[PDB]
Amino acid sequence: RIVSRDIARGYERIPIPCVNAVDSEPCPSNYKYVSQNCVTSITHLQYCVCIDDCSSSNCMCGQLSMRCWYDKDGRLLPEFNMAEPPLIFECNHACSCWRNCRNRVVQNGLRARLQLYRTRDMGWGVRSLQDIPPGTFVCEYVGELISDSEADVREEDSYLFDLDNKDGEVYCIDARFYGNVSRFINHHCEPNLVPVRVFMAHQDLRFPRIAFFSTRLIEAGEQLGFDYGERFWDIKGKLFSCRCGSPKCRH
Ligand SMILES: COc1cc2nc(NCCCN(C)C)nc(NC3CCN(Cc4ccccc4)CC3)c2cc1OC
Ligand SMILES: Nc1ncnc2c1ncn2[C@@H]1O[C@H](CSCC[C@H](N)C(=O)O)[C@@H](O)[C@H]1O
Ligand SMILES: [Zn+2]
Ligand SMILES: [Zn+2]
Ligand SMILES: [Zn+2]
Ligand SMILES: [Zn+2]
Ligand SMILES: [Zn+2]
Repeated sequence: RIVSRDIARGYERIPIPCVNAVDSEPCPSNYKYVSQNCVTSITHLQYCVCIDDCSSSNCMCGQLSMRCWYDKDGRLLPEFNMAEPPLIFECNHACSCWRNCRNRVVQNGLRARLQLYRTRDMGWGVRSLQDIPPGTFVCEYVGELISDSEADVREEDSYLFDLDNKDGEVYCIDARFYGNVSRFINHHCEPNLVPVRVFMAHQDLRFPRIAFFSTRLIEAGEQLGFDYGERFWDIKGKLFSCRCGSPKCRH
């Protein structure tokens, strides 16, 4: 029937339609679509000095990533260990390389043709309208960046992605009132998307960015999903059962 032409309202390089042929509930509007994080609650050094397309072994940023994992087409190398994702550091404005060097994928926005859609049982969900090759940057988990003690007083918490730093202090990315398409991605015990911490510029290790990548071929039409984790299923895991229906589910 078609609900909305673009839930992003123009904030994405390509629109993101909403379709509901499951019931009569209208597309959501009780939140605000942002494409970049909203921050509610030293030295900017960490650059490279390349003169190439950052395709060499002398790229500091690439080295800070262990190695530049992006191939000529912005995808991860088969070498990438989707099991335990390495922190990725991309080129910024402190670097000497041009705005279009190999080491720049997440900073170039969304490229996938996505679409919000009503699920028969999970409420709202996200899916691809085109084949997405594995190890492809899909979308970032944008939202309001709140503190540890700020989330401790927010009733709704079904849109909280933690940013755990083993240094006592923890932060979160709240997507309830503000966020992007990622706030609709459902949980799956056998995830096709994997969160990868990424650093661009003006952020310390406490505040990385969450960039989702495809962990295998996500065939056109498939429903996107990532592993919410221990944290979530501990507080919600007792309000409902995991309606994933996957032959290996665990909640
Ligand atoms: C990874 O997905 C979740 C992450 C969460 N992270 C925090 N971080 C803050 C914890 C405490 N401070 C120190 C940060 N709190 C949560 N729930 C909170 C549990 C306590 N409630 C108390 C409360 C409930 C209702 C009304 C008023 C207060 C607020 C939400 C979370 C719930 C999640 O799944 C849902
Ligand atoms: N695999 C899964 N099984 C059961 N519920 C899920 C789920 N993935 C997501 N959800 C549901 O969605 C919330 C996560 S936020 C994702 C948005 C949600 N489906 C919506 O329609 O607003 C949780 O509160 C949970 O009830
Ligand atoms: Zn600067
Ligand atoms: Zn470089
Ligand atoms: Zn660089
Ligand atoms: Zn570069
Ligand atoms: Zn499951």
